[PDB]
Amino acid sequence: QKMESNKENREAHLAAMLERLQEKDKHAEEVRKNKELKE
Amino acid sequence: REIVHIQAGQCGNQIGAKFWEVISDEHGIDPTGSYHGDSDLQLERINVYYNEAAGNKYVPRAILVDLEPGTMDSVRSGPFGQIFRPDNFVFGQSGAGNNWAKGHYTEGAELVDSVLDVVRKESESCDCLQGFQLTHSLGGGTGSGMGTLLISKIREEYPDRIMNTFSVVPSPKVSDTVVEPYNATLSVHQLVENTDETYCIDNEALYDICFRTLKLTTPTYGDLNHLVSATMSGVTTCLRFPGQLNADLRKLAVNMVPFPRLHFFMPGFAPLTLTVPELTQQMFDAKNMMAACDPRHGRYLTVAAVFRGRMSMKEVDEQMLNVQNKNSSYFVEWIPNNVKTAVCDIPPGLKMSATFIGNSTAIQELFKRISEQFTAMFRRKAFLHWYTGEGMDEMEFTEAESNMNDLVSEYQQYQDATAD
Amino acid sequence: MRECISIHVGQAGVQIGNACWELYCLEHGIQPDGQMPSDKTIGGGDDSFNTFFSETGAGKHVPRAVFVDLEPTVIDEVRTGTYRQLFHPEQLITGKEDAANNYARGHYTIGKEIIDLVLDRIRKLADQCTGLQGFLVFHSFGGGTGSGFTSLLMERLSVDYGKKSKLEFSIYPAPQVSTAVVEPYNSILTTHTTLEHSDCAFMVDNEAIYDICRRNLDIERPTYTNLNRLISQIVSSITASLRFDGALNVDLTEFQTNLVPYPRIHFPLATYAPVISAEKAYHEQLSVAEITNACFEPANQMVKCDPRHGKYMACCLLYRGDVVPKDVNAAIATIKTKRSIQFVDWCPTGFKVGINYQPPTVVPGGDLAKVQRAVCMLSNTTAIAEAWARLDHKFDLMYAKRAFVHWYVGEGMEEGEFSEAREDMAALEKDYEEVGVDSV
Ligand SMILES: CNCCC(=O)N(C)[C@@H](C)C(=O)O[C@H]1CC(=O)N(C)c2cc(cc(OC)c2Cl)C/C(C)=C/C=C/[C@@H](OC)[C@@]2(O)C[C@H](OC(=O)N2)[C@@H](C)[C@@H]2O[C@@]12C
Ligand SMILES: Nc1nc2c(ncn2[C@@H]2O[C@H](COP(=O)(O)OP(=O)(O)OP(=O)(O)O)[C@@H](O)[C@H]2O)c(=O)[nH]1
Ligand SMILES: Nc1nc2c(ncn2[C@@H]2O[C@H](COP(=O)(O)OP(=O)(O)O)[C@@H](O)[C@H]2O)c(=O)[nH]1
Ligand SMILES: [Ca+2]
Ligand SMILES: [Mg+2]
Ligand SMILES: [Mg+2]
Repeated sequence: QKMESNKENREAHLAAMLERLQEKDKHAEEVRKNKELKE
Repeated sequence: REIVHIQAGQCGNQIGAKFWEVISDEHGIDPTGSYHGDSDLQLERINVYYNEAAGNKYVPRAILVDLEPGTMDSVRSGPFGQIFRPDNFVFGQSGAGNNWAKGHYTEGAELVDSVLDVVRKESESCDCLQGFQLTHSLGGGTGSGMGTLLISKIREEYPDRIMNTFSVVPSPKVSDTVVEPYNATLSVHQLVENTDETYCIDNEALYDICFRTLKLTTPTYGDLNHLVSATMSGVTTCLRFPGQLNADLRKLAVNMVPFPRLHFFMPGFAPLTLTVPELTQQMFDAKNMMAACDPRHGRYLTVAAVFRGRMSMKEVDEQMLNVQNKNSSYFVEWIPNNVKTAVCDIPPGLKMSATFIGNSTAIQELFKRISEQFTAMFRRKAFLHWYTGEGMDEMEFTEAESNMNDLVSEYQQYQDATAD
Repeated sequence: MRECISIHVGQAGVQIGNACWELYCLEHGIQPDGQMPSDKTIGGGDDSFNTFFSETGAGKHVPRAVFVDLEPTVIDEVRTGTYRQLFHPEQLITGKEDAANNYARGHYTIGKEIIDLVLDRIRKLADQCTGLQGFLVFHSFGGGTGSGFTSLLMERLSVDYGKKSKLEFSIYPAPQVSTAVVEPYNSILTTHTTLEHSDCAFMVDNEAIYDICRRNLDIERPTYTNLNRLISQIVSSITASLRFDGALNVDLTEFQTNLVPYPRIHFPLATYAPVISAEKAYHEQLSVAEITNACFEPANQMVKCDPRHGKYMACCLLYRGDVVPKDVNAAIATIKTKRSIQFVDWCPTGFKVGINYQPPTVVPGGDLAKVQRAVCMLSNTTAIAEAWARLDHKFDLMYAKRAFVHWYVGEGMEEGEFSEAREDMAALEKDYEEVGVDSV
């Protein structure tokens, strides 16, 4: 039970870190697109 | 084991090159990468920073990055310039013109993929990568904007590794480029979320040390970087030489970072160019800090002290206990035993030296000073069109300011906190 | 028959194991190559030293020992050092990345990757035993591997060996030689998870050993080498009853019957004498009465606490060298009339005595004088709970602000494990108060 609970929790900590980093790459696409449609 | 070093932009590459010159001399590595030293202690942990090549050559695990070729041509011509791996030079032609948005979103995004190709090549041949250290300034466009983009991309591919920065904070006393506070605030917003440990190297403090203490009427970048290279040698001693304490990046982070966002360290050095009592008093003196913060204006969460040279370990222990006992008000009572001491036998042209790493709530003085200069410009939207021109919205400046003001509040919260 | 397997975990466990095995080789006349000329039975036997040493057909005496660390640099010094030929390579187990002073990394993230291999190597030692008695586990409380990997291993050994005895030698943290701010977290987490899996634990306070080295051996600034030589003498006194024969010799298991009144109350206080420099020992012979008297001086204890302010539940004296029962009994009678020795009302007051005739040995280049007689006192005193109270207080200061807790949560741990571990320590502190109250 402890090693399963631990594996789950660690994987959820990392998945959320990657979700935050993927939203930055999403926001960066939006900024480079905003520059294009300004010109 | 292995650390991968990245140096980004003009400042990053200038302080980066001095770092490699200084630690190559300490490890007995010459400019052709040959070992000509006199001690086994020099080679025991050489693999932390150097790769071994054909013919017992040592090659820095170093990647050199800029959007402008000029500074990297001068590195290649610098004394240790031939020691770097030629394929580890990654440069564009455009430049960033001190514009964070060009470094982070437009010019830098074009170059970042070829930097990651080199990072991946260095990372893949590591027995067991500890993580990364980046040297950069926060006041320009490449080191600031592209530096923080690289951190975000490296973290996406190596999320379980430690990310460490040597981050040079801007001052009106050294550059008269007026958008530096914008670039520094936008950079701090990235560093708060995406680094584990940041050494705050304040150009304000380096200028004041060169002027007031070392009596240099007209400090150059050369004079500033002499202080930076001595500090950087000091704070990496425990990573590079056999030893007990903070001997790898994760162990340092676990000793120094009680809350994930409060990872901005005030480095110190003594003597500024000596008995153990004098080293100890000087390394804790406001005048010896590489961040323009008075430690008596806050409290220490955590401290690492590193003594270098042949000296009495008994005298070092007694003096380190003396400073804590006599200054007990400036160490939070709810982190017991929060000051750790290392002694390394190899000194840096000195018989003895002390390097100080502090996680002090007084670091809020550095962020408040940047925040004041940011607001003075941002309230009149001065020069914003250079940033909106690259696709950024005003709201991203508002968010960066709020997050840096939140960081200040958080240092203040732990400063006021009490055990009872 | 009656084999004991030693398991040395992490830097402290490994460096203390190096000092213990060096000393056992010198005590039994075993050379660094494993040869023992005095042993006439080649390739096996059931002599008392065979509890700790197996024998190859080539006459090599091999420690019944596994060394485990999650990084290689400490065990690499055993692999290339003076005693490199003593150990088969498969007894020396290393990973690539350590637990970074984090219990959660030692128990879960890094530890899970090597635990099946370690149990494999331990099984290989167990399979060569005709009557395995149990395990001796050496570790720090403070390190990530010493704390978290040891907890994992002790849990897995309870599963694979059921109720086989597990004894610990546990290094309790001191600020003079500590390497991590989070040692109190690691200490409480491992004490909580290990407590149901351990039969008997000897705590060694680095601060008590540090002070004994400074005060009694005149070492200005003790190193691990200084501390470990002294610790090895105390460990050797405790295991001497398993490794030597003699008429007056009393097996450690028989002392354990007296030392553990309730399963949780299993932390004996060790006190060792004499600890004396060669310069002070010269023409000063310490008698049975002097070394016995020195066992009731708090300054000679392995854990800092004051037994004069608690109650005894047991007192055992393990003598080695030139000691006869007459001199012991006169020493004890004198001490009873003079010292603050108060037993709980439910325990008999008799001191239990063992004598092993083989005198103490010292390691060349050591700080300790070679003496004709020595003693280790093992007492079960309520005063040992002071050591828990000190660690619990440091835990509470940091945990009230959740200082450093994100390093544990990042590795998959929950806050609930912290509060559960701390509650178990509160209940332990309370158990030590209760056993000291008089019967109604
Ligand atoms: C007037 N001695 C020249 C000063 C100089 O060369 N500097 C410091 C330049 C490079 C500079 O950074 O100008 C900044 C402003 C500044 O610090 N000062 C001293 C300045 C500089 C100028 C006029 C000024 O008004 C009197 C002032 Cl106050 C002169 C101007 C507009 C230079 C613009 C250069 C752009 O390159 C094509 C830039 O580098 C600017 C860049 O965007 C970019 O993408 N690239 C944006 C973000 C920079 O915000 C700015 C504007
Ligand atoms: N007596 C003694 N204490 C030691 C020794 N080595 C380390 N310690 C203590 O043990 C604690 C640190 O744990 P270590 O054993 O170094 O750590 P580890 O088990 O290797 O764990 P990680 O390095 O975090 O993977 C501190 O309290 C140290 O003072 C040693 O040789 N002797
Ligand atoms: N201490 C120090 N600061 C520098 C150096 N070079 C540039 N800076 C500072 O860096 C900031 C500008 O960033 P720079 O590295 O020049 O821009 P980039 O090349 O776009 O990253 C300013 O605050 C400068 O004062 C240097 O060699 N040493
Ligand atoms: Ca035999
Ligand atoms: Mg520049
Ligand atoms: Mg270790």
